[PDB]
Amino acid sequence: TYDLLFKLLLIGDSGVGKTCVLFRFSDDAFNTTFISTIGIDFKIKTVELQGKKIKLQIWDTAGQERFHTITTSYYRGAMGIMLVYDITNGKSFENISKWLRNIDEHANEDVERMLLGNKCDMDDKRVVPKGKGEQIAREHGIRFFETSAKANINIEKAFLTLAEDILRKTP
Amino acid sequence: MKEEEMKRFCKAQTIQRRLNEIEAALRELEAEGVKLELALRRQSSSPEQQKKLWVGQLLQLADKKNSLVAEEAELMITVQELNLEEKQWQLDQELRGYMNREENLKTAADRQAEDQVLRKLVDLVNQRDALIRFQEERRLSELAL
Ligand SMILES: Nc1nc2c(ncn2[C@@H]2O[C@H](COP(=O)(O)OP(=O)(O)NP(=O)(O)O)[C@@H](O)[C@H]2O)c(=O)[nH]1
Ligand SMILES: [Mg+2]
Repeated sequence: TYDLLFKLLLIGDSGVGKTCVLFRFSDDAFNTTFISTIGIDFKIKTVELQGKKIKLQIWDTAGQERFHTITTSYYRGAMGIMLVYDITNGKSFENISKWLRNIDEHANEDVERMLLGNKCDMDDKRVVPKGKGEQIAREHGIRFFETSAKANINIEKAFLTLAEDILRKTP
Repeated sequence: MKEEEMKRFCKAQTIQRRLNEIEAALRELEAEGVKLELALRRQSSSPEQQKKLWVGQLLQLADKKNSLVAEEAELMITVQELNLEEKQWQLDQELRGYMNREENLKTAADRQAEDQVLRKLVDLVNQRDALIRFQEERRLSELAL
């Protein structure tokens, strides 16, 4: 009943909004309460792209360091990886370098990588300028969006853009 | 959201009701099919018009059965998915209980229990993943003519 199965993966520090970004994509809702992800999880969402029904299996990792060895066993299967930081949390963005190194180490060499600066609704409390995000994406030659799971800004666009990059190299 | 515990239970009851309806309908369909195929063979002699109306009725029965059987196959996988999701939710709550207790107050047996529940939780996610891979291999299989 579906044509293709794509495996996606969200990584980044705890508290940047990884689970919320996924919940907005898969249920068009937002929950303000912080419920920290334990270990690893995944959700299913089917989308239609270029006349194809694509089944997205979206893996959601725990950002807390105690769960690190658990999360690293799920990198190798991923076809696309969203690296997520929080635009109001300076250290979440400085840690993007380390998360990129984990992908270098544990993930398939041809994985699609995409950088998301989440919580873009808190401009008043921004610490990370949009241009730093833009510049680090350019240095690694990857896409970058600033997102908000609360206000539903660029959530659908990020996921479908990454799915189209996987699809474009599928044959 | 404990909304999701109640939603998962209601979806499970709903699917069970539909499964019971499909099982009854396939039973009826197979009896009707047996009857018409006895008619076609016994009346090896009757009007060709009535024979082709009977073969027409067995062809509509054939498509209705395929539809029902394929719907049933999808629902049976969904039942097992909801069953795994409910077990995963049960371990999540137990482990969240262990983790919200002060570490000063945890015995060695408590910490070993907490680790065991974590390993069972991860394995339940892997079981849910194996169900995804079962569906993928059936999709590849069903495309083969
Ligand atoms: N204002 C605002 N808050 C957000 C946004 N996205 C998430 N949050 C909030 O930030 C907190 C962390 O969200 P969560 O999705 O659990 O982050 P996480 O990356 O999954 N953390 P973990 O790795 O520990 O599971 C929550 O309280 C959530 O409501 C957003 O776009 N805007
Ligand atoms: Mg989370």
